[PDB]
Amino acid sequence: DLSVWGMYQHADIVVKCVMIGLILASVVTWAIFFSKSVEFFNQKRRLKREQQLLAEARSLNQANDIAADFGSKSLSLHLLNEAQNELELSEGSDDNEGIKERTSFRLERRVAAVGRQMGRGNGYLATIGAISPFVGLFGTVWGIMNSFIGIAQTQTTNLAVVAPGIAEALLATAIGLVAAIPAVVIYNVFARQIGGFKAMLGDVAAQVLLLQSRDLDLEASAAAHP
Amino acid sequence: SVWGMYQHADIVVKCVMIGLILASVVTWAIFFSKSVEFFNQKRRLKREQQLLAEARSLNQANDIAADFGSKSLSLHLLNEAQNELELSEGSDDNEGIKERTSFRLERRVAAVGRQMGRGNGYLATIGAISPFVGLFGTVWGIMNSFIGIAQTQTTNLAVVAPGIAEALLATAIGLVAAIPAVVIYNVFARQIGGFKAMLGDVAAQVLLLQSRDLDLEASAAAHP
Amino acid sequence: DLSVWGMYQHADIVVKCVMIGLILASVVTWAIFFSKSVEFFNQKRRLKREQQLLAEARSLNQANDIAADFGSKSLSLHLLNEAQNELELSEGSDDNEGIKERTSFRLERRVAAVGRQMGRGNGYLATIGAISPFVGLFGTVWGIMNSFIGIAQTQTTNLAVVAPGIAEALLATAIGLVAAIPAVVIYNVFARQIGGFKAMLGDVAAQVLLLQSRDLDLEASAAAH
Amino acid sequence: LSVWGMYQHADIVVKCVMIGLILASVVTWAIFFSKSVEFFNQKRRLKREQQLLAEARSLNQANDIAADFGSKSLSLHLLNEAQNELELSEGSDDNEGIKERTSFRLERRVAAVGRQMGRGNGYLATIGAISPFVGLFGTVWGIMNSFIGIAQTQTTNLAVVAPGIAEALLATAIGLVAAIPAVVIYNVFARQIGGFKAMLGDVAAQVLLLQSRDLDLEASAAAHP
Amino acid sequence: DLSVWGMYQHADIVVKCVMIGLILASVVTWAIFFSKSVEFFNQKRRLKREQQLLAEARSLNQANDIAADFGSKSLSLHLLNEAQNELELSEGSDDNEGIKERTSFRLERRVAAVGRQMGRGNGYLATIGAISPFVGLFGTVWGIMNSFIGIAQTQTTNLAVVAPGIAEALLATAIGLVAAIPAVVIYNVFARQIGGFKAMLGDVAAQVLLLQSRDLDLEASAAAHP
Amino acid sequence: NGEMHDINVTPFIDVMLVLLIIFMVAAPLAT
Amino acid sequence: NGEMHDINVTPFIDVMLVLLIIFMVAAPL
Ligand SMILES: CCCCCCCCCCCCCCCCCC(=O)O[C@@H](COC(=O)CCCCCCCCCCCCCCC)COP(=O)(O)OC[C@H](O)CO
Ligand SMILES: CCCCCCCCCCCCCCCCCC(=O)O[C@@H](COC(=O)CCCCCCCCCCCCCCC)COP(=O)(O)OCCN
Ligand SMILES: CCCCCCCCCCCCCCCCCC(=O)O[C@@H](COC(=O)CCCCCCCCCCCCCCC)COP(=O)(O)OCCN
Ligand SMILES: CCCCCCCCCCCCCCCCCC(=O)O[C@@H](COC(=O)CCCCCCCCCCCCCCC)COP(=O)(O)OCCN
Repeated sequence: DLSVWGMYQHADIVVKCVMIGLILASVVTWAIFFSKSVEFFNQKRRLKREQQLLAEARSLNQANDIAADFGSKSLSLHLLNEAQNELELSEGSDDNEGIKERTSFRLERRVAAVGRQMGRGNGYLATIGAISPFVGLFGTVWGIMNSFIGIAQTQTTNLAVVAPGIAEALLATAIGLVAAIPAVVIYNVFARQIGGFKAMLGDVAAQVLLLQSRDLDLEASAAAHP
Repeated sequence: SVWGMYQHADIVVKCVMIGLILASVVTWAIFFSKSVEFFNQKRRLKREQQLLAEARSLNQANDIAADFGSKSLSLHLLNEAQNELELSEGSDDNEGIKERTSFRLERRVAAVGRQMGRGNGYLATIGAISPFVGLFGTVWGIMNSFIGIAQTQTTNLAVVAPGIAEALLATAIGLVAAIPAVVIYNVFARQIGGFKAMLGDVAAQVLLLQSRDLDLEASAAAHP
Repeated sequence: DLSVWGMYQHADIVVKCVMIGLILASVVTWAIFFSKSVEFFNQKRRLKREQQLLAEARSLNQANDIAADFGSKSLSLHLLNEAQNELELSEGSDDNEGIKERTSFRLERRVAAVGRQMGRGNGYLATIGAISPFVGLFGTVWGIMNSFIGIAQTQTTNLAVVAPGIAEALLATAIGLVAAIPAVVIYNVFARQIGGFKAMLGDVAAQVLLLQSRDLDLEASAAAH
Repeated sequence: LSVWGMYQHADIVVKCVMIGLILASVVTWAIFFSKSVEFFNQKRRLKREQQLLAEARSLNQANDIAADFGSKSLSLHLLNEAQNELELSEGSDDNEGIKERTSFRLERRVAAVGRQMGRGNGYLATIGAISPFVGLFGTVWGIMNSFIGIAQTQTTNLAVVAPGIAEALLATAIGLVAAIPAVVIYNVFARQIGGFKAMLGDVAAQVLLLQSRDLDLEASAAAHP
Repeated sequence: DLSVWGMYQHADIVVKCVMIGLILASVVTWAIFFSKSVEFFNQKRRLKREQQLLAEARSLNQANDIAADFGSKSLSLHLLNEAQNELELSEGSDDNEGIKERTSFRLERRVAAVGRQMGRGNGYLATIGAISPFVGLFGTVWGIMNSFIGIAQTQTTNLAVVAPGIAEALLATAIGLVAAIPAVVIYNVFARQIGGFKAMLGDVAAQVLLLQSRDLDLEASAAAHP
Repeated sequence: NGEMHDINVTPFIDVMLVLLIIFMVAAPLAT
Repeated sequence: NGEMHDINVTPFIDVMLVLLIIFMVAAPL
């Protein structure tokens, strides 16, 4: 034979389907990578700028005055709106402990939802990077099984007749490893990025929570004591 | 032919290939059944959640979800909140009411998760023990081959090739039966987790509505 | 060679001892299974009956009157007695929140302890299912190595006196896998059954807790107003 | 020749693999013996202490019971932490604060004792999980040296492959001998540490219940003559 | 053939690049190990002497007068400063429970952030220890496959004309495992050490929380009940 | 539920190479 | 930060599987 560009041609039926299935796996891996990488870089840059602007907040009104201009798909604006909307709905309630508990609960749900939406896509990468070595192994086990069939039937010697069979059988697992290397590299990259992003988001949410709690306490005190 | 060597194997490779083909058939039956059920339940719950996100009180929420059927998980959750609010009548510790309600709702969400994960036991066990039953098939095949090489002392290693063919066929069947089990199991684990979090969000919505109503009503009744 | 018995006899010394060790491991796994399955089955049936009988108790006193005849080894009687013993020890207190904290704490203690005592036994199944292929395979490597060192003599001949001596190492491997498959099947069956049972127990514990909490709050509010 | 003569004429890298794995085995067995004696003694003391404190009924009575449990008594460090907090918070009239701080310290210290018990388990886990790959490195070196051998000459007999096969068998045989007991022992010790941490948590829970009950009762009696 | 080092330059392009990639991965692993190991040792030592010094503080003011000289990068001084910062930002409140809730929230955020700032290169270590055996096996399979393609194109039924190719292949595999195993043991070592140090930080933060709670409750019980 | 759900590679690699060593020492027998 | 892959998985049975085809017909020829 000559190379993979010629060996894939006359390989087999089931070995050829294994090779095509693994090529499709690799293509979907690189598509996932490109899309998620550009979106992650965009979102993380935006949120890091917004947190650096919010770090100079001393009250929830001042934080809304800062973040009045953060576009419309800014996670920071969504969290500040959860806090403000809870304060709006509970207008008429005199249980500031209740207000704080409700807002903590809403922000917990919202940060979890953003985490899951960011992570959506990594199941493909995990399962590909985990099982493509085994699909390659099945391709080579079938190739070698057919090699032994060919040796048994019309009995022959001189491995110069079986060499193309073993070449075809190994090519399957070579494509397997080629398709399961970038899946694991990309999966680890994105696990680290998602972790860092969920942590930064939790920091912004905790900032909102501290601002609201501190404001409620100081208001109740300065209104009841004097 | 691949089908002509299934009978060639003597006993304990044939009764390993039958076992693994049955395991694969059961795997795919489980997959089709559970996947249709998950799609249906997730569609219904998503419709009901985005239908309830426009409710401002538990009264309006029971008005909305008054007709969600009977297998409606959102209806189960709303009725557990209202059942607690009804059993605790004559009480005055609204924090106690909220505590018990959240307790029951969390128990209920976990119960629905566990009731959905029913069969993933088979998927896990098969995905773990199928490569080993295949490999035991192949080791037994090669052992039987080397035993047959000694009775007739056929010193040529060109005629015992079908024995190794059968051994490797048992291993390939082991992998065919073992890989879809692991893939499908991971998919179902992940899909159950996602649906469980969406259900937790509907539960959280019920909890927020109940707490808000309780505090608003108590404050209004205390300060006329 | 021979089929099975002469195969074991020809297993020289270390292959023979490893095959014996693995047969005894398989026997102990099947003993664990056949002796834990009836215990699990009886306990789960009993607890499911008790829980269904108690789901119609609207106050802790009615729950006690119902579960008064459940025997001495009834888990639901143990839980209801945790609740009642706490309500008896705190006699003279006036902190319903404190009583609820203490009772919930004791009840989670009891439920975790019952879970541990149910699971007691799965360690042996996990260990065997996780090391049995390796013991069979060490027997295999030693058998092949000893056959190799036995033919390490000149042996300028082609009569295949290696076939019997090399078709017993593989036998130790096959016995290793026969001892490793049912260990994992049974470990998974028992892990699922223990999870299910512990969830049922948690259901009964939560029912006890809610009953006690309602009665505390209702008593307090009725006495205050 | 025998297995010793097999080891004597193996490659340098294969001898270093085998030395590393035998020393890993020796450290596994030293760990097993030391940790086994310490677990037996610790769990014996603790079980006796808990079975003594099962009849406490009050924090003062528990202190007078445990006044002489030596000084290594974990069930004495916990009692003295509860008492130390109840004494550092003298003059404070908030009892929920005292209960909260005591519970915080006791969870802290139970976690500390658990982390001290699980000391060496990291090493056992590392060996038991890695050693098959050091064995596989030895095997691959053996096969590669067999092939360099059959390339040096032009023939392929048993004599030119014997060294590579000796290496491939011996290296992975010691791999298995060093990775089977690491897994067995790591599992028995993880199970025993889980059991001991549970026993320690149960004594901690006793201390918490006694303290909290006593605080509530004394406050009720002080507020209602 | 010749030797190990006399048989890594005569391999094909794919196998040579595989072996060079694995050697660079092993070098990166060892540099990471040495740097982070001296860092962890230093940090653990400084924190231990700080915790010893503080374990004899009865008031938050006394703890802050002990830690008035721990330096600038002192994690303990950061935690005491966060406690004092919440307590002086909420000046005017009367919700001691609010102050303690905000303080505990902030200190646990800070502890977790230090943990994640310590686990920095472990992504490199895990990726290397997970993909290096695969790069070794891609090398060996490409080597054996090229060898058989050559044997079939040359029509030489011997084995001495094919053994060196298999030698170099299996060499690439052994180097794959050499680059994999140390990375994995060091990743486990660093995960354990990071868990231990995070428990030590948790204990210092718990000390701060207890000092603050006692201070607040004693101040209240003295000023409200003379 | 701590049930075993993923394939293991370690018992599956050490056995399929010992299955090579048997074929590496018994194949030169027929020479 | 994430559920990373730190596993060291090596399904290269395919190699020793091809090594054995070699030695099957290598000596008897
Ligand atoms: C040349 C090679 C020799 C071949 C031999 C191969 C052996 C095959 C594999 C056998 C491994 C079985 C060992 C498994 C160890 C795990 C057991 C375990 O987890 O038990 C711990 C915890 O797990 C449990 O709670 C339940 C385990 C009980 C089951 C033990 C049965 C042992 C019988 C095993 C059969 C093997 C037969 C070997 C014959 C060679 C012990 O806790 P403890 O509280 O009971 O401590 C008591 C203390 O020692 C008192 O002194
Ligand atoms: C040896 C033969 C083995 C072949 C392996 C084929 C496996 C067949 C199983 C096919 C199951 C299809 C999964 C159902 C997908 C629908 C669920 C969904 O929408 O998303 C899932 C994600 O989709 C998957 O998980 C697909 C699994 C990957 C399948 C491809 C891997 C197989 C390896 C290459 C196969 C080519 C070999 C074929 C030649 C014999 C789960 O969500 P998530 O948690 O993972 O992430 C959030 C996404 N919203
Ligand atoms: C070629 C020879 C082969 C030798 C065979 C070796 C087999 C595997 C080697 C196993 C080594 C086990 C490493 C020890 C892990 C224990 C971790 C530990 O105890 O942490 C302490 C110290 O840990 C270390 O510094 C040990 C780190 C050494 C890493 C070794 C890296 C190279 C090992 C790979 C050799 C395998 C090579 C295979 C391929 C050639 C720090 O704790 P502390 O009490 O002092 O304070 C904080 C609480 N933890
Ligand atoms: C280049 C490729 C080949 C690499 C070969 C690597 C060979 C590695 C050999 C094995 C190393 C074994 C390390 C021995 C010390 C392990 C000590 C231990 O087990 O733990 C204690 C370690 O105590 C210490 O203080 C360790 C401090 C670090 C020691 C590092 C030693 C130097 C290792 C450098 C190897 C560099 C090799 C390559 C050089 C180019 C802590 O015990 P504990 O009870 O407090 O906690 C146990 C649970 N974690």
